[PDB]
Amino acid sequence: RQLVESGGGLVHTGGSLKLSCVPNGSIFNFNPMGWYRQVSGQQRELVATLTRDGVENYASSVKGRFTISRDSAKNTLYLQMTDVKPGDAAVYICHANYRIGRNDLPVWGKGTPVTVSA
Amino acid sequence: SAPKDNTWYTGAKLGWSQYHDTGFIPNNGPTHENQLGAGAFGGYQVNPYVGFEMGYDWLGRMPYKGDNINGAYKAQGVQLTAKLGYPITDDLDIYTRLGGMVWRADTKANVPGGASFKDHDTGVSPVFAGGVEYAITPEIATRLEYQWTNNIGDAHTIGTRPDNGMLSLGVSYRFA
Repeated sequence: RQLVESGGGLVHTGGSLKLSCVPNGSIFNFNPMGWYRQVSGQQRELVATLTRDGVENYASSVKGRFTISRDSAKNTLYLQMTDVKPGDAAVYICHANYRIGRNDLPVWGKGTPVTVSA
Repeated sequence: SAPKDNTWYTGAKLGWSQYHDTGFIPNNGPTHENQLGAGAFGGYQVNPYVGFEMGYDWLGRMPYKGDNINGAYKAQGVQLTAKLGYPITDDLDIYTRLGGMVWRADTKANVPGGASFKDHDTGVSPVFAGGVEYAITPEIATRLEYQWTNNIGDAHTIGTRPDNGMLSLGVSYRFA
């Protein structure tokens, strides 16, 4: 019950969506935060990440279509998806890494389903 | 009242240990900063003013409680110090101890229902102490002292480099 996600469901091809994830305690406890996606039994694909200093990184499969952001006053991380392809349907999962000296300690959410119509 | 010239002594101590500059994990619960510390020590007294002593210290385990992240830190070490004493009375000494500690510090953290790690590091830190010592008998003396130890850790490895203060009562036997 550490990362809590909301906001998936059906989208049409070429459409748009906003996912949100609120963490137990504070954003900035983590570096980076991110989103991953998984299809049932396939690997977790990294989608996007956001550093404590606010630098952003993306997988080549979503670069320029999806965008990663946060709002500290909300304590919320967002994934904005636009130009959705049928290849973007998945369970989308919120990630959060505690960086404790040389040690990395990862946090994962149950994820939220995104489905795509033609 | 300081041990006789060219005499050995051995002792033990119990104390109130408290860590300071305790940054480690962003845990949402309490941290229990006051802990039992303990140690053994032995030394050699050169003259009424100068002695050298070595000891092992257990500095205590500090828990970092929480439901987002929780963990612990503990430290211990071996120290070597010069003891410089002034016979404030003919039965009571006041003293300082100066030297260093080779320390081992251990950390752990876990996310409830999720991942965990353990880590440890070793390094060297300065030791300063001040106290008074009373000779109960020619063979037995008691100490009350405060011991300060600096930077027990490394922020790049275990993720914390706390300081330790320790108030302690000690007892020693003299092989005069």
